[PDB]
Amino acid sequence: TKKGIAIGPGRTLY
Amino acid sequence: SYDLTQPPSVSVSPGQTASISCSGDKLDDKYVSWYYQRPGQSPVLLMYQDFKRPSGIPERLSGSKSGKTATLTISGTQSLDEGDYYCQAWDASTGVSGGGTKLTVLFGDGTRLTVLGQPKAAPSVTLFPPSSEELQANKATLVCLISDFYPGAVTVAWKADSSPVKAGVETTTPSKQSNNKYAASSYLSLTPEQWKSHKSYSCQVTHEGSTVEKTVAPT
Amino acid sequence: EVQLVESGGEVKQPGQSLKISCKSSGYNFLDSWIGWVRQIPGKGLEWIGIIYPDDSDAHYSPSFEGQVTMSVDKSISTAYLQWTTLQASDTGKYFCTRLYLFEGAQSSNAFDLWGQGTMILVSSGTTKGPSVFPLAPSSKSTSGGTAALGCLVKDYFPEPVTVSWNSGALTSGVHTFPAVLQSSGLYSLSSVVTVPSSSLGTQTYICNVNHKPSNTKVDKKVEPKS
Repeated sequence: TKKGIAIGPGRTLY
Repeated sequence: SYDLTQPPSVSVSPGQTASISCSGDKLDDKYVSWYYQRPGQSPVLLMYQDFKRPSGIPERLSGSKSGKTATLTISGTQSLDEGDYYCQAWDASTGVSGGGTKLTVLFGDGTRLTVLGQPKAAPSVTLFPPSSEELQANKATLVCLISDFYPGAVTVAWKADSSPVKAGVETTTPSKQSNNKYAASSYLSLTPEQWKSHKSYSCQVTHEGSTVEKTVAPT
Repeated sequence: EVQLVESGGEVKQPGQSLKISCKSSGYNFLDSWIGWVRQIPGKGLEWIGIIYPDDSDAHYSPSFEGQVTMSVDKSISTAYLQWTTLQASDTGKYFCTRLYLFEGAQSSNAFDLWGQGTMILVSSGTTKGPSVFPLAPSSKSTSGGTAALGCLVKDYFPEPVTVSWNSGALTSGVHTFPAVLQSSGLYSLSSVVTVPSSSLGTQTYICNVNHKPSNTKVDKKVEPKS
């Protein structure tokens, strides 16, 4: 979603 | 959570390439972003996802990462490149008792970039003793004026007689003068009694490892 | 245009409440996280927290949690940071920023938009005009030909003060330094003039200091010692 936050490769929240 | 370590300072000659490091325990698997900030201004995004430049950022600026270290590289450096550079990353973890993932934005302590655009110039130091007016007001302030130096960075040490004195000392960050060189000021607050009881007070300035000092004593 | 505009700077007393704002425009306010960062003058960037406007989901820095509260008013595209009780340690420039989600080959985020910052000074100091003391002429160029003289502008609050010489008639060779903040909570600065030593016995030097907050205006003649 648009709320997504990608911390690093293969690791995204929301 | 993990700390992001950056060199507090990086110096470079105009036209040459400057590299700024950023180290952190989880950086090897965490995307790093970089920001630029000119004194008194707001930060500006320079790089994200380790190596991606947002629109408008020049190709001479590149970002990379090896192991737990991210690096911002500025080629063809120019005087205007001076300022602070901050790296940034994230941390994510879920509390032992639940509550969903908790996010943390991490910032490096920043790196001040200096671009050596002119010859090194030693500082001139002028030390002013307390004015008769201030003394008659039961106060005393020694003023150490530092000028005409380059690069713009110095450290100041005060001495009461021969002993170091750190209490009551305040120093400004070097400001550019009309002639493009730098100036700085340092103050030592004392009581009239202290001023009168010591044989002298000194202001010793260190610029690029070399010292210049001035001494004053009660009239 | 796409931007974040923050509320005006303020001087507050410890113990007082405070709420600062950040008005967003130029993009869909509800869909991008808003971050808050503090920067103490001369120091680095410190993360405060992030909040998602659409649902107010929030993540705080342990350093600021329970000390400040993030909120948003969706109807007016505004994000706020509020304190119930201020402390001197809350002093600093507060920035709001937008976390952009770059939808490229691989997704990633970065704070691409930043507000101009809101300077918050928490001090118990009262508005006070400075005392102006002369800094009598002292050799500068190894007793060769130039001398340095100036004015010490001591103990004022808050910033700033303006310094002129000879009512604005003298501008060449003048340098007014940034102020220092002493342990007393009051500021001090100096303005120095580099002049020919041969003028010390003919030319007049008067520094005009103006501190608008206290309605303080002072003219100080700077003469050679003795």
